Parts: sequence; C-alpha cells; structure tokens
Amino acid sequence: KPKLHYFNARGRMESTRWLLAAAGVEFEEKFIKSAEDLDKLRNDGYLMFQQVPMVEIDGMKLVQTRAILNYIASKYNLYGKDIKERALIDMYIEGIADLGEMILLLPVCPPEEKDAKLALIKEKIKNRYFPAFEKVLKSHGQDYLVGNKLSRADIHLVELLYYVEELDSSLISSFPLLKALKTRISNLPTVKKFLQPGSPRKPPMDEKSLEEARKIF
Amino acid sequence: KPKLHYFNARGRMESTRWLLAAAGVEFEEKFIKSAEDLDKLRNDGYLMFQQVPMVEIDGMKLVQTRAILNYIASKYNLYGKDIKERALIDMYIEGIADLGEMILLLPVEKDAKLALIKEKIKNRYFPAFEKVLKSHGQDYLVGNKLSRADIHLVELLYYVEELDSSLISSFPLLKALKTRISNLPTVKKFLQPGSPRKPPMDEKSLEEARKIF
Ligand SMILES: N[C@@H](CCC(=O)N[C@@H](CSCCN(CCCl)c1ccc(CCCC(=O)O)cc1)C(=O)NCC(=O)O)C(=O)O
Ligand SMILES: N[C@@H](CCC(=O)N[C@@H](CSCCN(CCCl)c1ccc(CCCC(=O)O)cc1)C(=O)NCC(=O)O)C(=O)O
Repeated sequence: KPKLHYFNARGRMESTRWLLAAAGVEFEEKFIKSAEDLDKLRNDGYLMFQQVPMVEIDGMKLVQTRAILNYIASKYNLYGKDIKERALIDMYIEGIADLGEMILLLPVCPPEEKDAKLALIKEKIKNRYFPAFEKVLKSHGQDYLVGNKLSRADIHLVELLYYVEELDSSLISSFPLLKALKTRISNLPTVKKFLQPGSPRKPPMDEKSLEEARKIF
Repeated sequence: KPKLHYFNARGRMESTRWLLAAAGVEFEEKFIKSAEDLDKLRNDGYLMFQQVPMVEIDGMKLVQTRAILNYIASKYNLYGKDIKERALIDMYIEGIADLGEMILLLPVEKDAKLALIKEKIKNRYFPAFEKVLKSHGQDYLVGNKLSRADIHLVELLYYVEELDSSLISSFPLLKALKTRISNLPTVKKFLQPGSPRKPPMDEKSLEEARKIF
C-alpha cells in the first residue's frame, strides 16, 4: 500500500490523501513528529530534494506534490482519456492549486499582512476562480468538469470548496452549479467515506500543529 | 504554429519557448505591450483565469504554464515512454520549477535571499541532478532518451550561469549534459542569435511587466 511520509497535518499532503481515498485506494501514513525524523529520511536517501511530501508507491520514492498527484491520477484513470482531456484537466487544476496555495500559506504569512492576504483571496474567489469553474459547468451542463466522467479535476475542486467553506461559507452562495457539484461528489461512496469522522482526512491547521511545522522543518 | 501570448520577456513563458524549439516546433508570439492589450485578451474571453501565459495550440486556448508544457511534452514524446518515467520526469522538473521560481521572483531581503538561492543550488539542487546522471551514466536524465527534463534543466543551467558561473564548477556531469544538449541541432538553433529566446530581465521590462500587469 502507498506509504505517505509527512507530518500529521494537511499541508502539502492533503490533496494526495483526497485523491487516493477518492480512488478508493487504501494507504499508510508514516508521520514525521520531529526534525530528527525528517533528517533521517534525508540521510537515508529517501528524499531527492531533502523535502517531503514523499510517497512510496509501486517500488519508487516520489517527492514533489505534482509528481505524486500526476502519477496517482494516471494510474487510477482519473487523468482523462487523452492528451487533450488532460490539457483541460491540467488547466483547471493548476487554477485550483493557485488558489489552494494562497489558502495554504495564509497561516505562515507574516501577521502584519494577514488581513490583506485574506481579503485578496476572497476577492479572487468571487471574481476570478468560482466564476471560471461555474462557467465550465454551465457551458456543458454535465455532472463532472471533464469528459462527463469523474476525474481529478472534480476531486481537487471539491476539496477546495470545503476549504473555502471554512474560510467563508458565503462565498459559494451565488454559484449553484458549484454547490451542486460539492454535493454530488461528496456523496460518491469513496468520497463520502473519506469525509466521515475517523477517516484520514486532516483538520485545518490550528496552532500546536503550526508550531510543530516550523519545528520539524 | 502554436501562438504564444505574453509580453516580450522571459517570465513564465520562457520554459515553453525552450520546449517548443527543442521539439523543433516553430511558433508565433503575439506580444502584449500595454495593460489594454491584456484587458482585450480578457474581454475576448481568451484567459480562463484572466492571466497569461496563454498558448493557442491545436485549436485550444490553454492557460497555466504546466498545462501548456505538459501538453506539448506529451504531443512531441518528450514526456517519457510510460507512467513511471513520467513520475521521474515530473519529480525532476518540479524540483527545477522550485529553484526557478526562486530566481524568477528574486527582483520582485535581496542579499539574504540571493545567498540562500546559491546555497540551495550548491548543496541541494545541483547535487540531486548530478547524482541522477551518475546513477545511470547516460546522456539524458530519464530513460536514456531526450525528454523535457533535459531541456528544462539545461535551460536552468544557463540561468544559473548568468547568476554566478562558478556554481556549476563542482558538477562535471551537469556541465557535460549542458554541452551535449546545447549541441542538439534544435537546441543549438534556439541558442544562436536571432532566435525567439529572450534576454535576462533588465530594469525595463520589469517596469513594463509592472505597467502591463
Ligand atoms: N514544491 C515542493 C515543495 C515541498 C516543500 O516545500 N517541502 C517542505 C515541507 S512542506 C510542509 C511545511 N510547510 C512549508 C514550510 Cl516548511 C507548510 C506546512 C503547512 C502549511 C499550512 C499552513 C496553514 C494553512 O494550511 O492554512 C504551510 C506550509 C520541506 O520539506 N521543507 C524542508 C526544506 O525545504 O529544507 C512540493 O510541492 O513537494
Ligand atoms: N499559475 C499561473 C500563474 C500565471 C501568472 O502569474 N500570470 C500573471 C503574469 S506572470 C508575468 C509577470 N510576473 C508575475 C507578476 Cl505579474 C513576472 C514577470 C517577470 C518576472 C521575472 C523578473 C526577473 C527575473 O526573472 O529575475 C517575475 C514575475 C498575470 O497575468 N497576472 C494578471 C492577474 O493576475 O490579474 C501560471 O503559472 O501560468
């Protein structure tokens, strides 16, 4: 079973957790608890650029978030049916990662500029990203973003919808098709199980855990 | 010809220019010069996220650097022969992308950062790739066949040279890869004068990237 090496938090590993679970793939997690736990992965030659996330899958040690996701998405037929579909998927998920990244780094952001950063994110969500995705759905009227078949684009998008909801549950209000997508995807057997309590889904970064991050890393 | 929409500068479109030319594909560039030119692309509905780079290729309008490079890489078989090779390729180029993003944003805490980038190149990135080349002793990074990994790395080797030519001294293999790749007919052509390759961003286009954006 795929072994995911990361600390006990969402961070850069959460999208992978969401994708595997959505693919109905059982995985393992080897939690880094200290800076010393990390140094060993390094000295043990497990980390190409001395960083995590690192995932042990099918005989090799993959680092770099996108390498991990691209591999899993292709293996479990969640990367579309051809080069053109992947292009759409890629364009969609890179837009999702751009927003996800901003949200992911808000708590690491220096205090004095946290307010401006959060306002900037909410503006982009309402005027740039949510409309872009709502439009995709309204254009073709299908249940999924691409090829009228479940793909990583739908998984990454809905995962983000949950983070936007925690940030401000009003942002998605004027985007019915998105709201509807979140519901459909959330009720797919695998995703519904991942969303249930006790699953490996991680909580939003709190405090004790951010302090542990700057400590380990 | 694929149509590249960006402003006359390297920025986020340079890696694409290198890839297309490496694949021997001729392209056209529609240079954005003003803030209005950028607004016209938006109003015409050509930018999914209101951003560039954006490339028109095979009938689609693709934005997002990685979406563009990924498509081009696969189309011209520069993305490995299978899923496992693509993973190695992706792992390699993403490390490259990380080091590039650092340099790409440097001009936009100056000293402290520069000294950090150099240390990472010397102690983290170059050793990682040097190690790769030594592990199999082949002319290319993956599957002993040219791939986007060779092109992006070599492109980066050039940028690192412009920054400090001494940084690649303790890495003989990276040095060698750079010479073989630069000698490939297509890459050599892109390296000679008059090619679409863009110059380092000086004071100007930095203010033009400021004005246009
Ligand atoms: N492009 C790479 C980046 C990999 C990377 O940055 N790895 C970090 C760890 S990523 C997890 C830690 N981190 C980044 C700073 Cl360390 C981080 C963790 C959690 C958050 C979340 C903050 C709260 C929130 O999510 O809102 C943000 C950053 C690492 O190993 N650093 C050590 C080193 O470089 O020497 C990839 O995507 O794999
Ligand atoms: N994830 C996307 C991001 C695309 C993106 O950032 N596009 C920018 C333009 S990227 C080119 C400009 N730029 C980034 C700030 Cl705008 C930039 C340009 C040149 C340099 C290089 C400086 C010199 C050096 O390389 O050292 C750095 C940044 C854009 O169109 N913004 C408009 C908006 O958001 O409303 C992608 O990778 O395609």
